[PDB]
Amino acid sequence: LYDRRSIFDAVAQSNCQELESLLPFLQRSKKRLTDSEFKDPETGKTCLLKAMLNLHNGQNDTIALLLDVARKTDSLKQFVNASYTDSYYKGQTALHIAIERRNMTLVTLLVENGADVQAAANGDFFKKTKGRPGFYFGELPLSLAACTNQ
Amino acid sequence: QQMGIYAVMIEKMILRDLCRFMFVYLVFLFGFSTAVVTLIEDGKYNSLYSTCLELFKFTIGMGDLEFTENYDFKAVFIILLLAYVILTYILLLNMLIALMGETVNKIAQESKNIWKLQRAITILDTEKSFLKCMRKAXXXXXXXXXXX
Repeated sequence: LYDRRSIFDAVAQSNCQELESLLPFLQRSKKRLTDSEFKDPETGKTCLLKAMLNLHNGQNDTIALLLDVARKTDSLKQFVNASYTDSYYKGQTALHIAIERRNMTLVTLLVENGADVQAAANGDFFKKTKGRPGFYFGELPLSLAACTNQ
Repeated sequence: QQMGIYAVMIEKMILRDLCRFMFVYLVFLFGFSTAVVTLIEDGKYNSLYSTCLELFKFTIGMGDLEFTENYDFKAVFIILLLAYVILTYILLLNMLIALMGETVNKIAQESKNIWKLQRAITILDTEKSFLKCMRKAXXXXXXXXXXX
């Protein structure tokens, strides 16, 4: 069995083992990696997104496994494309983060598993400082990738 | 900020520049005024203070030039007054302006520091001098330079 907490901890330390029994779990319960219960109820963060924050050397293969699991249930598209919902990071996707981190490899990977390239990150974190701040590029992956000189 | 920085210049200007011009001005005015009192027998321009006040007007812009008739050897009195004006009204007043121009150039960055200091002292005191009433007591600065 797996609750939200269980996976998020596994992800935090790049553990691909504690997620050995993962796929077969939501096969029995037919639960989806995308269920309401597998996201933070106030931000909309998913395990893939936790993984995106918990990088070590711009690397995490909990990602590769996490994606793999989502296709086997074909949560695939809406999984890789889930966005933040809090006023701060609203509309931020994993692809936004990969770029923010200047990580070709993870941009490449996300685009190949079908990240929406037109997804607008539009929360207060992506507009001019309250100061909050900060910082605006606006919104769309291309725009980001240019404004950060990439 | 605009007015406060300006006030610093007035204070800076006053003591050093104004103070320096004042000494020489008192010295010149005193000497010449004494020379004049000796010169005049009668008519109330004899009194040192009275002559001195008449001598001051030259500096104000109200100088009378030949204020008093009742002096002897008249050409000398005029010579005394012309010399006082040349060295003292023109040479000094115009000099004071140039020297003021100097204090101003040197100060301004310094006078911004002084203004900054003055706000700090006023603020620090009110909180201490504000009863040390409940008040804040984390600093961070929003930053964004690349450098990336």
